[PDB]
This record gives sequence, structure tokens and C-alpha cells, in this order.
Amino acid sequence: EVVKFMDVYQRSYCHPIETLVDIFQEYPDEIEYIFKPSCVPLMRCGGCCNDEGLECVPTEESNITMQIMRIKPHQGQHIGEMSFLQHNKCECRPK
Amino acid sequence: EVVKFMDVYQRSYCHPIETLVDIFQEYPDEIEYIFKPSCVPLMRCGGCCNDEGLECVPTEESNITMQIMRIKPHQGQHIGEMSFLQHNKCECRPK
Repeated sequence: EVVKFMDVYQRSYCHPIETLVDIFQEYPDEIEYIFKPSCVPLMRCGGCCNDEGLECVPTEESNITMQIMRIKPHQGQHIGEMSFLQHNKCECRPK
Repeated sequence: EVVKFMDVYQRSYCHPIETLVDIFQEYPDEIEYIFKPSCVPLMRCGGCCNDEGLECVPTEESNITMQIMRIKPHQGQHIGEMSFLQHNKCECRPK
């Protein structure tokens, strides 16, 4: 049945939401390893703003540490800690 | 606390996840109008398959109806119903 307007509106407005993030996006300089899993669940800003000229962006952020399987193709693999940024608070700011 | 590898691995794996989707994306023929909210919360496949040849895609889908404010800028606006696609089940498939 039908999702009411104010429910849609409040649920979609700019806020941190669990987002599955590719590790290569987080570590864009990495060219030596591949990773399992290849993506991680992180809280990141998402959703929309009242004014279409605005973007939902973080105003507070902090790192979380996750164990990732770090693989060097044809050589080996190791469980290692890697840090990932999470968004704690978000606001609507100009595009 | 450090997130353990098997916890990261299981939570990142291909599954339906709440995703904030721009309405204009879903409906590029809706040129004439503005929408509030401009995006909606939808269950969509997300996450990783850990085989760069495989991607996470829907194998079961359904529709959901939501109340959305349709706006003709500086002219008028009306709360109407719009239907969106959701993903109920996902699997890892070749790209």
C-alpha cells in the first residue's frame, strides 16, 4: 500500500545512510593489491535537499577500522587492518 | 572497535539495501516538473560479489507506491501517487 508523503519526505532527506563503498574508491592510489570483500559498509551522507541547488555533504566525519583480506595476485593474501571514513552528520550545501 | 573480517565480508555481500534514488533518474520523461522529495528510499541490490567479473543484480522485483509532491514551478503543486521499482532478491551474475 501507499507510503504517505511525510514518511517519504522524512526518510529521504539528507542524512548518513549505510552505503556499500568500493575499497578502490576509498584507496584510489592502490595498484598493487586487490581486496576481499571488494566493498565495505560505511555510513555516508545520502538523500536529497529542499533546494535542488544544494548537495548533501558531511559536516562531521570519523574513521572506522576494518579487517580486510589483502591479496597480492599470484603471491599471497593477508588479513590486515584498513581505515575507512564514515560520515556522522550531514548538511545541505551548494552544488 | 575493529570490525572483524568475517563480519565485514558477510555484511558487504550482494543483497537488497535501502538506497536513496533520484526521481528524475527513474523517470527522465518528467521534464516539465519538479518533485518533493526529489529522491525516494527504495530497496535495491547493492554490495559486492568478489569476482570482478560478477555483479550484484535483481532476480526478484516488485513495485511500491509513494505520495510525492509534483511541482510546476511558480504555478502550482499537487500531492499525487508515483510507483517505483524495488528489488526483493539479488544474485551475483556475469556483467
